[PDB]
Amino acid sequence: METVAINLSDVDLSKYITTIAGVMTLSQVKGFVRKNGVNEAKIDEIKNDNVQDTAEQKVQLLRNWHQLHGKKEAYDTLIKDLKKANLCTLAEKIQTIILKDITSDSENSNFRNEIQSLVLEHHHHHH
Repeated sequence: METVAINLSDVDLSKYITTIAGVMTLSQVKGFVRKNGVNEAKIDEIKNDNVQDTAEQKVQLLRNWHQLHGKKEAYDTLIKDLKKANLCTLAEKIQTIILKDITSDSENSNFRNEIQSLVLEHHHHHH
């Protein structure tokens, strides 16, 4: 009957770009955005600007690619492309980040904001 058709339509690709670069590297994220239609000249400025800096530069390149797409199923482009950019490693760590967002109803603690703390009242059906 059509089988499961995925459910990450509201991935909201934009907040995981920072938490993702944390586990990613500077050379890894580099070949990523550059190998995703993010303009090679653009990464050129972001390359010499920090030849030896992996602090925030990680979210600088990743974020530059986020504004590129940002629309629908953008999360599928970050994972599928991360594997097509000769990496097959960055898309894994980030895979766990998003998996926690949707699965943050037990191993997380950011749902009852300005209401209480646990989970039950503000919700859709789960207790």
